[PDB]
Amino acid sequence: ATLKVIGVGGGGNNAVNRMIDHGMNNVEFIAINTDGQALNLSKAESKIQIGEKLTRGLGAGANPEIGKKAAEESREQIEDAIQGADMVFVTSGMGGGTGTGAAPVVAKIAKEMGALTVGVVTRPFSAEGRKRQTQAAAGVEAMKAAVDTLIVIPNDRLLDIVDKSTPMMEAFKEADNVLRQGVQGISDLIAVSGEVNLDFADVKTIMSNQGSALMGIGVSSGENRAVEAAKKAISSPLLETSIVGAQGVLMNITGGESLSLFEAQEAADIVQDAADEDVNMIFGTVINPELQDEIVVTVIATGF
Ligand SMILES: Nc1nc2c(ncn2[C@@H]2O[C@H](COP(=O)(O)OP(=O)(O)O)[C@@H](O)[C@H]2O)c(=O)[nH]1
Repeated sequence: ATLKVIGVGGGGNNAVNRMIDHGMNNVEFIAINTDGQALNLSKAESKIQIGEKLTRGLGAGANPEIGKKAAEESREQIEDAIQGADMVFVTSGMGGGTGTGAAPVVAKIAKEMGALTVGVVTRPFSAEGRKRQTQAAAGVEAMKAAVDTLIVIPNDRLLDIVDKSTPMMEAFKEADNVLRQGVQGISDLIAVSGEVNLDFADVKTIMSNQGSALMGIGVSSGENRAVEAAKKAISSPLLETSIVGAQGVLMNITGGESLSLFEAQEAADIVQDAADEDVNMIFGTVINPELQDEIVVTVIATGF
């Protein structure tokens, strides 16, 4: 499948730059912004400046109606950049003028172009104020109506994973990992024919028109490795939507030749027990002999 990651506005384009710097192989990046200064510095191969008639090449100055109109007026350019995608991840920080208004338009276009469309967006820090939060909430609601599945990261959760000295840019990279892991997990599932295979049609069944989503990867080794990996896959502190209530799950377990039936069952039970629900299990298994003693559990959960 052709996977694309589209960053919309400042924070979304930040995430695209950091992900390209980190390294990401078979994924096309697209950078969309009103802010031409920031776009000029993007590392993405595909860049779309939107709304230059509206903003004269600046940002949207905290007005989401300008981000929205900018995206609508560049619809054809956005279609052309998306065309061919089977799956699109639209990432954006909600609460500003460009992302809040343009990201739901971009997502709507991607879904109308036939792409499985996942939004990964932030809510602003409480320190940014109540009206930024209210503006962001309208963006989140518009995003939810425009995507297949939505992952919301409240930026306040970053305050739960730092100490008093953690550089702000290091905290931002942690939030990127939510998107990177989801993209990488799907990429890796598509690329290999598993002993019990999952492919893009399984991703579509779990993610299409399902609302809120969780995506996680956990890795462990040694004793209780499978349970530990499964718990890590479902336990991110940054997510608005936890695993509790999932009624839809794609789960893949990858290990070396030692991967046991028993421990795969243990892993499957961890997900359903934390789900506290009757959940939609599509379960896959991959034997990767180069893994030795490590196990990797990938989880996509929906149905909330
Ligand atoms: N986690 C994270 N949040 C960001 C980042 N940049 C901006 N934000 C958040 O995104 C919101 C909108 O900022 P920005 O994307 O620059 O606005 P826009 O360009 O007008 O869409 C801000 O109010 C912050 O809450 C980033 O790199 N990481």
